Amino acid sequence: ELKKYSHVNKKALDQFVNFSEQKEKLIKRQEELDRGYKSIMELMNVLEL
Amino acid sequence: IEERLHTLEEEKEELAQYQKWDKMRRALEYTIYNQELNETRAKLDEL
Amino acid sequence: KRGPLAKIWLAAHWDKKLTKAHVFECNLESSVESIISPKVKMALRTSGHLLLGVVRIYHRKAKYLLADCNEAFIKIKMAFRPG
Repeated sequence: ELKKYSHVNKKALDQFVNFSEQKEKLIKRQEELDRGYKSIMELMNVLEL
Repeated sequence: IEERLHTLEEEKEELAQYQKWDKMRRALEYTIYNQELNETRAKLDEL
Repeated sequence: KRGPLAKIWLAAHWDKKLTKAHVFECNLESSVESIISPKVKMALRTSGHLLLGVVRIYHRKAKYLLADCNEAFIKIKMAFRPG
């Protein structure tokens, strides 16, 4: 059983938890960024008018 | 990054399995060396 | 100077003192962008200036996000296989 399971990458669990939370955070940033761009385009058209 | 998290999940299950078996090895090793210690006690008393 | 939109003033005129701590969480974009449209006695000049300001702000946030993502990807590539 040892010989079969030699090359395991330790520390994976903390990696998962922390990186999943941080990925969620940045995804939220991305969605906000998209909405902001949309708002900029609309307001710019209004100004043009 | 998404692909890498997926691969991480795979490695997580692998880690769980290795951890369990490693526990098995450590327990078994300690027990058999306990038996060695028992032989130690036994043969020392025999003399 | 004084006002709840002075940051956009600074970003539209000087823009250099604006730090990553300022840009980061001082301003909620979706409210000020709404604020621009109905304010009384808004000069068109000032409107264009404020446009440049808020767009530059958005650009800075985007850059920061890209930098953070690149850093994260460099982070996750570590591993420890003791052999």
